[PDB]
Amino acid sequence: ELVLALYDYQEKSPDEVTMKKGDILTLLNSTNKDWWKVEVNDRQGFVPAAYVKKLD
Repeated sequence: ELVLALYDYQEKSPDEVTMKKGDILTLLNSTNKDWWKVEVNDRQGFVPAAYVKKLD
C-alpha cells in the first residue's frame, strides 16, 4: 500500500523517519491512529499519519 507525503516531516526521535512533501512512501503499519510506519527510499520508521494520504 502506497501513501503520499502531504508535508515535509523531519524526524524527532529514534523511531521516526524524515520525509519530504510529494514523496511516495510504502505504508508498513497503519495500526496507530497517530503515527504510521512508512518506508522512505531505503529507511523505515514512523511519521504522522495525518501528514500522509493513502493512494491505494
